[PDB]
Amino acid sequence: YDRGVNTFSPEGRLFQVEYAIEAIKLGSTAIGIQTSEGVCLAVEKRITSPLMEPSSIEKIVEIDAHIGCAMSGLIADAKTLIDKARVETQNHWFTYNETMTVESVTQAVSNLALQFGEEDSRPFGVALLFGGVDEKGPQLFHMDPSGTFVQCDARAIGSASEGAQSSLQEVYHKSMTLKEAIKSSLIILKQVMEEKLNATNIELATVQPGQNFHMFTKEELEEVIKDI
Amino acid sequence: RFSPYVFNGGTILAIAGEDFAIVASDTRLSEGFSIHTRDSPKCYKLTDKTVIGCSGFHGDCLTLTKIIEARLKMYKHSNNKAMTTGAIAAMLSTILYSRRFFPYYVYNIIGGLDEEGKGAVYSFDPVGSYQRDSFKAGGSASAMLQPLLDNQVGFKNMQNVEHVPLSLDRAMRLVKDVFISAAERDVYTGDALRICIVTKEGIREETVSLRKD
Amino acid sequence: SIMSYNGGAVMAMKGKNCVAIAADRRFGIQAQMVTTDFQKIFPMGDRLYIGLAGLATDVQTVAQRLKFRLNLYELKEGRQIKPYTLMSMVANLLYEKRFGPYYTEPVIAGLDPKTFKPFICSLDLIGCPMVTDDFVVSGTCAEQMYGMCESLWEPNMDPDHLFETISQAMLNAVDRDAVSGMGVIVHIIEKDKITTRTLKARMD
Amino acid sequence: MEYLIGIQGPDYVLVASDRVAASNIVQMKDDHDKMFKMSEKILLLCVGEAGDTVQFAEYIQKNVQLYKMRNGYELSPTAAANFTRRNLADCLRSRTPYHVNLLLAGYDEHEGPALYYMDYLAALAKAPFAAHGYGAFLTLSILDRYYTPTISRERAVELLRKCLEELQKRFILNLPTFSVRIIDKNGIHDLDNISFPKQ
Amino acid sequence: SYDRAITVFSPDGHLFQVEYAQEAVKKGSTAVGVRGRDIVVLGVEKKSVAKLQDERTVRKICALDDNVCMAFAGLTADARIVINRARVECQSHRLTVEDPVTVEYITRYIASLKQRYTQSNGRRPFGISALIVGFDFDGTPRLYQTDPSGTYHAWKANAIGRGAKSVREFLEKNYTDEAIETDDLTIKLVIKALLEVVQSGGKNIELAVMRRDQSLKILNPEEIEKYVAEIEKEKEENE
Amino acid sequence: RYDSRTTIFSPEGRLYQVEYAMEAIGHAGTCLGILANDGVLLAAERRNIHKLLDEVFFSEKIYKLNEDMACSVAGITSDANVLTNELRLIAQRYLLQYQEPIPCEQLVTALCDIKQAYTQFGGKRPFGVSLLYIGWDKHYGFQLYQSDPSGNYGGWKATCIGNNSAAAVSMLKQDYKEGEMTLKSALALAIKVLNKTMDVSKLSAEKVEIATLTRENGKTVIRVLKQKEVEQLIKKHEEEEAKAEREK
Amino acid sequence: NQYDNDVTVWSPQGRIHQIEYAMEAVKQGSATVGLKSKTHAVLVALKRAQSELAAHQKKILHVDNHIGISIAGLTADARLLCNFMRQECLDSRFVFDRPLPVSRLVSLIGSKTQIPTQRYGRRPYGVGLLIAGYDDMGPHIFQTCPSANYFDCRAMSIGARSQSARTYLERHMSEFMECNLNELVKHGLRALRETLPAEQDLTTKNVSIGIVGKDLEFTIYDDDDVSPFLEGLEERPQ
Amino acid sequence: TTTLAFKFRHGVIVAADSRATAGAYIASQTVKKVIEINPYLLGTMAGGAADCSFWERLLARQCRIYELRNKERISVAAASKLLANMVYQYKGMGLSMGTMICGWDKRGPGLYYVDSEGNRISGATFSVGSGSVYAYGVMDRGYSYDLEVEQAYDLARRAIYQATYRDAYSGGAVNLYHVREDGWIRVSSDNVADLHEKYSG
Repeated sequence: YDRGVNTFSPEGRLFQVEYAIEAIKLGSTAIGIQTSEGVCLAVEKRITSPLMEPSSIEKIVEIDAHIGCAMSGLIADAKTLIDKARVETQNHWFTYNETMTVESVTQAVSNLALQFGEEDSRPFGVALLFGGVDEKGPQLFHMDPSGTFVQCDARAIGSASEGAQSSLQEVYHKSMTLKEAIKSSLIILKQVMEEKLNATNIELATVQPGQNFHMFTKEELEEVIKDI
Repeated sequence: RFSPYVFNGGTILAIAGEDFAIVASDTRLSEGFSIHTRDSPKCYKLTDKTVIGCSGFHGDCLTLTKIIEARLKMYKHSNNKAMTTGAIAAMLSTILYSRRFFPYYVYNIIGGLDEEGKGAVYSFDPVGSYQRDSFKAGGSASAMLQPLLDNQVGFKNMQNVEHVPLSLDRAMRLVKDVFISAAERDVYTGDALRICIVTKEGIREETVSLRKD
Repeated sequence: SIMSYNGGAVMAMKGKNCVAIAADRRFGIQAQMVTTDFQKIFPMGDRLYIGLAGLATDVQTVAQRLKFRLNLYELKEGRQIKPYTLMSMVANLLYEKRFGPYYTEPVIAGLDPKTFKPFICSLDLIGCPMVTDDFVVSGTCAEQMYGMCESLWEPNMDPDHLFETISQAMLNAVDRDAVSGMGVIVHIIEKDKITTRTLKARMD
Repeated sequence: MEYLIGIQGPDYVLVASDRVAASNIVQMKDDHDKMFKMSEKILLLCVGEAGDTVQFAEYIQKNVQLYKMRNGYELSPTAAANFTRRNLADCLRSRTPYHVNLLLAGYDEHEGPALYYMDYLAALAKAPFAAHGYGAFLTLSILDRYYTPTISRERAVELLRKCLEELQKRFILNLPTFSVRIIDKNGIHDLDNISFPKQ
Repeated sequence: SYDRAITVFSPDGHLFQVEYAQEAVKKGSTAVGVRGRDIVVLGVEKKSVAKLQDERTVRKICALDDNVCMAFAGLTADARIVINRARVECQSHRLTVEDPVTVEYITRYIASLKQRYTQSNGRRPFGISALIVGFDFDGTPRLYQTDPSGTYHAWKANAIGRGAKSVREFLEKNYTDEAIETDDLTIKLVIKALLEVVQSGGKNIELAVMRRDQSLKILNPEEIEKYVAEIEKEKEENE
Repeated sequence: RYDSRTTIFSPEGRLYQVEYAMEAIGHAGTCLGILANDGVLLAAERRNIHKLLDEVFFSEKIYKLNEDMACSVAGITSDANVLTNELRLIAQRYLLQYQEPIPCEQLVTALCDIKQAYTQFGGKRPFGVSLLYIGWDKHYGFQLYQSDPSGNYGGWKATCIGNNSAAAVSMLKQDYKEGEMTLKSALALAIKVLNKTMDVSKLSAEKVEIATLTRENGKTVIRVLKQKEVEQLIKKHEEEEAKAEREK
Repeated sequence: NQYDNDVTVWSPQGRIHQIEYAMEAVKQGSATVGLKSKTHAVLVALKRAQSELAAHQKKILHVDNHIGISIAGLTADARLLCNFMRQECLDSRFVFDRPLPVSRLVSLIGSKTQIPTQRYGRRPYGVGLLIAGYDDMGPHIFQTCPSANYFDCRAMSIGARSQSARTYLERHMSEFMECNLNELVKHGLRALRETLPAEQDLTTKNVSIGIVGKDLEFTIYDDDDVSPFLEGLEERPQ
Repeated sequence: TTTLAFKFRHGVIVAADSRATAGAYIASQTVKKVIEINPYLLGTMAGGAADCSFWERLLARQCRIYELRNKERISVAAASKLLANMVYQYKGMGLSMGTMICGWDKRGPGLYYVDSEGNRISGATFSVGSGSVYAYGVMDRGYSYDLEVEQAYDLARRAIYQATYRDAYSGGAVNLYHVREDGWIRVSSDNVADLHEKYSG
C-alpha cells in the first residue's frame, strides 16, 4: 500500500508525500534569515565542471521586484513553480494596482501543489524559501511538497538542513541587524560544506524596504568573504 | 419587440475634501412619467472608508452592487486585509469591461479616503475608464451641477480671489444649495437628499428634504 | 448575379459513336477581362471529360475535390470509372454543401469504358442529375445555345459533321453574349483517338 | 486604390508598386513597402484591407520558409502560388474572410520565370502582365499596346516608365514614388527607385 | 524493485525510469562542440557507411532556423519528432513577434516540451540529448545542451555519446583561458578533441562550422583532411 | 521482467517490445529491390501456393500507391491493410494542397511519424510491418527506401528482408554492380538471388513476382509483368547454369 | 490483507478498511474543544510548533460572519473543503440575501464527501471539522468525520489524546447552559490542559479561541488577546 | 482629441491635449491621454477611453513577464506587434483604438502606429486625433531631424495649441514628454489659456 497517492496506511498516512520530502534531502543547502532591516539569503552552488557556465545554475530567482526566492531538490519541478508565481503576482497588479503581499504569493503557489491526484500525477519534489518586504515589513516564508505553509524567522533547507538548524538556532535573536546577519549566515555555510569557501561557491541576495532593488551581490561578495 | 434597457433617473454628487469625502444623492425612483417611490437612496457603504453611488438603469445597479460586495469578501479571506479606495476602482474597471459587448447602463462614482487620510473621488463611464478627480457630479442633472462647482470649488473664471481649501462646514452648505437649484429645473430630482460624510471616525448620514412635486 | 460574375459557356453534344464538348476561353471580372487561356474542361480518365461553368472560384475548387475522390476510387478498384458512376459522385459532392453551395453547373461527357456507348449529362448547383440524348448546355448564355442546338442537331452523325455542328452552335451563340468569348476550344473524342481543335473567333 | 504591375519577360519578371500608406485624407507614410520576399526566387505583392494584408501575407511568409528548412530544398513558384489559393478558398465561407488582392512573381530553374494573378475571391491566372487598383484601368492598355513576348530587360524599364507617366497625368491620386524589383536566374535584384518631377 | 512507472518515487527519492532514459543516450555516437571568438563549431563521429546505402539520409546535424544548429544523440526516431516540432516553434515565434528567435528561447521550448512529456503516465519520455549551438542573439556566440529529464543548461565546451567522460576530461586540460582566435586554430581544437574517437579512423569525422554571419558550412573530406595533416605536423615535435 | 507495454524503458536501457516486433518480420515473406539506371524493380515471393485459390487481384505483395510509386509489404497482414489505405490517403492530401505529386521522401517520413507514434502512447502495439519503397521524382530520380517498425528508415541501392533471406545481402555485395545498371542486367541478378534464398529448387514461376518501374516519354509507367515472360526469364537463368559448368 | 487496498472493495466481515484508516489521520492532529451555552458558542483549539522559532500553525479560521470552523487532520483536505465552504456561504447571500442555516450547510458537506468514499479514483477526505454557527434558533456545535457522518452535539473534543478532554466535558455539561463568557471560555480551556503532558502549561503562544455570539460576530483571538482569558486560573493539582 | 509624436536626433517627443467630451458635453479637462506603460515605453490614447486604457494595461502586463523570463527588456517592434494581434481578433466587433508606441530600443529610437483596424506602420512623424489634421501642417513646416532640444519643445507645444484653436473637441492642458536613451522624462504641462497670453503677445 506504499505505491499509491490514493491509498492510506493503517497508521496514518503517505508513504507517497513522505518520499517526496526525501527528494529535498539530496539538494543543495540554502539559508534565509529575517531581520527588521531586511531579509538576507544565501545558497551553495556545487559547480561540477569548469566548462560548466556558472550563471546558468540558478538558485535565487527574482519573483518580483520586492520578492526573492530560493529552492532545493528537483530542478525540473522548480521551473514550473517559478512560472506561475511570476504570473500570479502579475495578474494581481493588473486588477488591483498594487503589489501582492509575500504571504499571499504562496497561497497561489500552494493551491496547485495540492492538485497532484485531487483533480476530478505525482506531487512535486522541491522546497521553497520566499523572502520579501511587503507593507507589513520584511517577511520570510517556507513551503513544502505537501502544501504545508508556514512563516519562519530563520530557515535552512536542502542537504545539511538539520545540521544547519542546530547552529542557526544558537546565534539568532530579535535585535539583529542586516550586515550582522549576512556574515553570521556564511559562518554556518563554511562549517557545513566540504569545499573551501570562496567567491565562486556561494551567492547572496538581500532585500530592503527602501532598497527594493538588488536581490543579488556582484563581487561585493568578495569583500564579505575576505573579512571572515 | 422586447427592449432590455430603460432610464430611471438619479443624481449623484461627490466632493473630495482635504481629510474627508462627501457623497450625496436623491431618493427619487422614476420611470417614464411615473414615480415608483420617494425613498430609494443611491449611497452604498462598501467598507468603513468607501461609499459608492450607482445611477442609470436600476436593474443593473442592484446586480453590480451585489457583485462588488461578494468580491470584497473574496479579497479579504485571500489576503487577511480589506481593500483600499484605489484597489476598488481598479477592480471595478475590469468588471465593467468584462461585459464590453453588452454593457451595464450604470454611471459610477467612488468616493472615500486613501491610505494617507485624504479625500479621493473616482468617476466612471459605462465601459470602465476612470480617473481621479476632486469633484464630479453624475446622473441626469450632471450638466446642471458641473459649471457651478467649477466656480465655487475650482475657482475657475475668477479674478483676485485666493485659493483657500474648502472646509467641512462650507462644503456642507454648497451641497445643500446645488440640489435645491437642481430640483427646480430637473424633473428626475427631488423628494429627499441623502448625504454621507466619510471621515477618519466613521461614516455619518444626514437627510434634507426637497420639494415633492 | 453571382453566376454572371465571370461568365462562361459549356456545351456537350452526342454523335453516332462519338461525343464532343466545347467551351470558351475568356477569364475576367464583371466587365474587365484578364486572360484568354482559362481552362474549363478537365480530363477525368481516358475517353471521359468534364466541363465546368459558373463562378471561377468553384470551377477550380470542385475540379480539385473531384480529382481527390477519383484517384482514391481508382486505386481501391483496379477498374476505371463508369460515366454513370461519376454523375452519382458529383451529385454527392454538391449536395453536401446544401446550404453553402458551390456556384457551378457541371457538364459530363464521355464514352463507355467497355463498349462505345456515349454519355452526356448536366447537373444543377445543388446536384440534380439530368441525362439527355442530344445535347446539354450550361453557362450564362444558355438561351442562345438552345436556339442553335434545336435547329442544327441530327440524330446519327459522323465525327466530321458533328464537329461542324458544334462549331457553328458555339460561335453564333457566344458572339451574341457579351461576357463570354475570346476563343473557343473544342474536344472531340472517339474510340480510337482524341482530337482537340481551337476555333477562329471574334476577339472583341 | 494602390497600384501594382506585372511585366513578364522571357527570362525575367519586372514588378513594381507604390509607397503610399494614406489615411482617408492625409498621407501618413511615403516610403511604405508592399514587397514580401517569400524565398530566394519568389516575391509577393499584397493589396487589400487594413489588417488583412499584413496578417495573411505573413502567414504565407512564415509557412514557405518552413518548407525550405524541413525538406532542404525550395518550392517551385507554381506550387507556392497554388498553395496561397488554397488558404483563401478554405477561409472564405467562414466568419473571418480575408479581403486582399495578390500577384505572385517567381523564377524556376526548370520552368523559367512565371507570373500569377489573384483575385479576392481566390481565382488563379497565368498572365503575361497584370495590375491592380484603380490605376490598373488607365495603364494596362498602354502595356497592351507595346508588349512583345521577346522583349529585353532594358526596354521593359522604358516601357514601365511609359506606363507610369500617364498615371501621373490623368489619375486623381498623388502617388509620387515607385519601388522596382527584378527577378532573374541569379535571384532578386533591387533596381533604383522611381520618382517624378511633375512640373 | 520499484520503478516501472514515471510517477512513483523511490524510498530514497528517485525517478528510475527518468534515469534509465539517460542510459539510452550512452548508446549514441559522440558529438562535441565549442564556442569561440566569432566562429562556432561542432563535429560528430562514427559515420560507418555500409557499402550499399545513400548517406544523405543518415544526417545528424540539422538547422532549426537560419542562425541556429542542432546535434543530438540517443535513438534516431525520437530525434525526428523533436527536430520537426522545434522548426515550427522557431518559425511561429517569428510570426507572433517580428524578431528573429534567440538561441535561449528555442532551448526552453525543447526542455519544456520534454518536461510535460515526462509527467503523465503512458507517455514514454524522449531518450535523446541535444546540443543547440547558435551565434544568433545579436552577435554573441552561445551553446546550450539538454537532458532527458528536461533541464536545459549552458556549457562552454561539450561532449555527449558513448565516451563523453574521456572527452570532457580531455577538454578541461585543453580548453585554454587564452581564447582560441584565428578560427582554424579553434577548428583544430575540435579535430584534436575528436582524435580520441572510439576507433579514430580519421575519415569518420563530420565537422560543421558557422562563421556567425553566413549559413551552415558543411566541411568536405579534403579540407578536413588538410586539418588532419597539420595535427600530425605539430605531433612531430615529440621526438 | 520488462515485457509489459511499450512504455517502459528497460534498465541499462532499451525497448523490448520494439525488439520483439523487429524480429517478427524474419518469419514472413521475402522482398527485395535492386539497383538500376533508368529504372527500378521489386521482387517478391508467393507463399502458400496451394491449388484451391483464385488470386483474383493478381497483385498481393505490391501496391501501386500514388502514380509513380509502389511498395512491398512484410509483416502482420492485419496491420498491412491499415497502412496502405493510410499511405495512399497521404499522397492525395498533398496533391490537393499543391497540385504536384509527392516527392518520394516526405511521403515516407509522413508514415514513419505515424509508425513511431504507437511506440510512445499507451497502450498500443507498434506496427509489425516493414516494407520497401520505389519511386521517381523531379529532384533525385529513382529511389529506394526501407521502413522499420520503430519508424526508422534509410535510403538504399539494394536491400532485402532479414531472417528469411538475410544471406541475400551477402550475395548482393558479392555480385554488386555500379554504373552497368540496366534493367536486363538487374533482372538477371534478381532471379539468381531468389534462386538460393527460396529453398525450393528450380524456381517455378508461380512462386515469384516481379514488378518494374521505368520512365517513358514523361509518363512513368508501372509494370506488373505477367507470368508468360517470367517463364523465358527463368529458363534464361537455367541456361546460364549449363553454360557456367564449362569451366568445370 | 488483499481486501485492504481500495474504497470499492468490501470485506468478508462487511467493513471497508479505507474509511477505517481515514479516522486514524484525525488522531494525528492536535486536540480542539468546542462547546456552547444558550447564547454563546465557543470553540478552543491548540496550536503546534514546527520548529523552535517558526510560527505556530493556525487551527481556527473564519468562514462567515456567523460561522467559524476548527480543523484536525490533513492540511490538503483542510483548504480544499474551505474553498467549497466559502463558495456556498456567499451564494445564499447573492441569491437569497440571507445567511445560511447552519444545519443545512453541513448536509451539503456529507453529500460532498460521499462521492469520494464510493467511486474509485479519489481517497476520502482526512479531516476533523468542528463547526460552530448561528441560525435563527440559536447556537450549534457540529462535528464531521471522514466516514461522512455529521453529529450535532453540545460539547465535543477530537484529536490527539482527546479522550481525557471528553471526561471533563461529561461531568460539567450541566453547568454549560447558564454561565456566561467570562467562565464559559475558561470552562473550555480547562479541558485542553488534560490533553497535555503533565510538565508544560498552556501558554499564550500556542492556543487560539474563537467566539461567535448571538449579538457578536465570529472573532478569532490569538497570542495577544488570550491574556484577558488566561488570567484568573488555577494550576494543575501536581 | 489631438496627439502627436515625432522622433529626431535626440529621441522622441510626445504631446497631447487633455479634453474628453461626451457628445456636445465636455466631461473633463484633466484627462491624461499619454499612458505610462513602462519606465522605457509610452503609449497614447486616441479614440475610445476604456479601449485604449484596457489593452495597453494588458500590454504592460505582458511586457513585464517577458522581462522576467528572458532577463532583458522588450524591443519596441515586439510590443507594437503583440498589441496588433490582440486587437485583430476582435475585428469588426466595434472597437476603437488609434494609439502610438514610443520608446528607446537597441536599434535606437522607436515609433510605431497601431490602429484598431489592423494598421501597424513605422515612421518618423505622426499625429492622431480628431484635430490631428490641423497639426500636420504646422509641424512639418518646422520639422527637421537636426533640431535642438529646446527648439523641439517649442515646436510640439506650438502644434497642439494651433490644433486646439481650430478644433472644438480639443483643449484643456498641453502635456509634453521626452524619451531619452535611458528612459522617458516628463517635461512640463501647460494650460492653453496661459499659452494664449504668451503666443499672441
